[PDB]
Amino acid sequence: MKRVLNLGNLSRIVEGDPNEITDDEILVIKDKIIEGKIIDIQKRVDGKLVSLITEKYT
Amino acid sequence: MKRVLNLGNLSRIVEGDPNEITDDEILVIKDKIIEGKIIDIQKRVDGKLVSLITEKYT
Amino acid sequence: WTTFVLDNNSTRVVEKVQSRLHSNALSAGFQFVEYKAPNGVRVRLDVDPFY
Amino acid sequence: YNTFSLKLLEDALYELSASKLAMDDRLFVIKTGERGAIQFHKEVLKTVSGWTTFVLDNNSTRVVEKVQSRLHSNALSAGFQFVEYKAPNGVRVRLDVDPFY
Amino acid sequence: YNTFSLKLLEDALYELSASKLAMDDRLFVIKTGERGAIQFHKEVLKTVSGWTTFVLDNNSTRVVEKVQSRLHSNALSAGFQFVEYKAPNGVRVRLDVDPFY
Amino acid sequence: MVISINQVRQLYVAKALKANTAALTTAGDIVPKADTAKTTLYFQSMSPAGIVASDKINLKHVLYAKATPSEALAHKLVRYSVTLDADVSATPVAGQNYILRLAFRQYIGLSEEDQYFKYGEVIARSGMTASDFYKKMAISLAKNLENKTESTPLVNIYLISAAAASTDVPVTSATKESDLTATDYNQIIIEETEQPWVLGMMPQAFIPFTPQFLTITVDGEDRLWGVATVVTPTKTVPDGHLIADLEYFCMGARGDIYRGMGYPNIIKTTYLVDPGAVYDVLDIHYFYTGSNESVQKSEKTITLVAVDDGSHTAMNALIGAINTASGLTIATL
Repeated sequence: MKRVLNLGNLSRIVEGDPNEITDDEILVIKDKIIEGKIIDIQKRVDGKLVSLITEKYT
Repeated sequence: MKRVLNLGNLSRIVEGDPNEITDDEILVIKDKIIEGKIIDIQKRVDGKLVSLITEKYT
Repeated sequence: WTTFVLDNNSTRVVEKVQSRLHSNALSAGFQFVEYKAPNGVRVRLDVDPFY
Repeated sequence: YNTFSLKLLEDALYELSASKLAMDDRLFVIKTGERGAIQFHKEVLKTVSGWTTFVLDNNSTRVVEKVQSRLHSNALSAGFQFVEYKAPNGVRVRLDVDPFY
Repeated sequence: YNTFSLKLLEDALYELSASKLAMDDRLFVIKTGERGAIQFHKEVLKTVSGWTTFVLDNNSTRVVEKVQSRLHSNALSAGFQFVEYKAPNGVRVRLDVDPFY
Repeated sequence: MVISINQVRQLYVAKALKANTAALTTAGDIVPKADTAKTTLYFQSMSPAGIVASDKINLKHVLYAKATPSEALAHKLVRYSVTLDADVSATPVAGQNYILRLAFRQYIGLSEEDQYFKYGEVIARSGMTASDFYKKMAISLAKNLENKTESTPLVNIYLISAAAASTDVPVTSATKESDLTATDYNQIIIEETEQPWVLGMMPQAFIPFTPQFLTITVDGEDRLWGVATVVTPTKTVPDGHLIADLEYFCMGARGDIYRGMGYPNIIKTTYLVDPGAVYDVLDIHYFYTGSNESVQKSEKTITLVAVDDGSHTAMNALIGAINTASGLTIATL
């Protein structure tokens, strides 16, 4: 049960502007409707932000 | 833009078995079919291991 | 400054105190009163009550 | 050049050094102006920001420092500058900011 | 090989060591060029990236160190190279760069 | 152009053809002379200083006699066709810096260790196109390779429009994206350029190059964006400069070896090769063997160079002459 990643790459998990995060940072987005949920986790792929979580379908 | 959690609470973001995930640690389920993507972020509440990502439909 | 990690060991923003309620007594608090910018441009601050 | 990077001069310096210099003698003392010294700092930083296999503690970098003040008992500074780089195989980089530039 | 894997090399050297060498006498020097040293550095780097249990701090590694300059008081240098890998049961791996390569 | 000799080499410029020793009026007139009983061959040439003959050739001791055309000596210039890898990405990346590297192999010094690298950098942008990227890349190379301050010419760089597909669009250090008005640019050609030349001091040489690329992060992995490919050449350096040095060299066997040593006290040699021409060459290898013990061969060469009007008339006439006088057969080119 090892950490998913090291701390130098977990340290860069931040909260705030989608425009100001570099390629080295992971972006979190706290859901505003619910009080303790998450709505998306993003990191820059090619200058664009993309969700790390796989999209689900029926 | 600032860090989302103190590194103490980020060092407890782990990769393992859902049956061994207690509280004071968050779980990440990596995806197999896709390399970098993630499946779900999970956090135990009352013995059950619930997700922090809000379900999104069409 | 996500690159660097700020540790109390060098900042002492959570200091140890000689208290009476405990053997490991802590005191918190810090202030940024200064900033060093590239190429010598160092901004001290002065607080004057006239302001 | 029109857009400057550290990848760029790191490659240039090394290819020259591999072809022409020996490992011990690959030190390069660049001469430039303050406005390139800051460009250097920026790019060296942008390069170090990708070193996630390392955590840069302030106890060794001292980017933040403890200073005396009457406003507080733990009064803190902040600020750093990158003035060197060490590419592999002995390639070093050092600066000499000359006002003539 | 097409893509150098230190995982492949680590197994090969140990399996050979277990079958053929004592605990000592397991220093595996490697003669190669300068670019192989780069490949070695990269792969050693990528493996210590999976050591999520361990935390690489600059206070011991010194990838970013303090240098004296005249542009800033907290002037910083940067850079490092991975030259050796020490594997289970005394299976060392050292590099010997030869210009002949 | 110092060369290797099989114990001697000698050159005669066949400017004209006269058919008689009497008609040798002006320099460069040459006549092949062989008796009816075809046992010897030589050439009566008119020198700047009078008639002169060449060593006699025993038609029994001739090894090979062959004519080489002008195009055989025309160095085709190596030209690459660098494009970006449709595998990595058929288009540029939004925020990546593409740094193309041209490592030059034989720079000032002779050795392959005398290396020299020139770069072309282009930081891509969202919405950037491939044509627009080739545009900027070629312009960067121009500023670095086709500049005016460079000590020596290094390469020529061009652009090709898919509509044209054969026409190469020059891109010099003066060019600018306003002058390059197209949207279907496919590639960047990088061609080899002719180096300078001096008679007897700077032989006709070249400096070759290979294009190398640096690695970009395309998704999360360092990868190379370009594929360098060699396409058929279309430019050729003509023979005029080689023959001239050949004459500057091979005339020191028939004459003065102190070409210029002793500046006031020297003997100037007038030459008949104009480096602004294209000559077809003809070489005959032969030897002399002695008597009863001196059987060791003395292989020798007599070369004749004639200007090509485009169809090899001077040489073909010269060939017919030597073949009808010597019984030889030298395969008119």
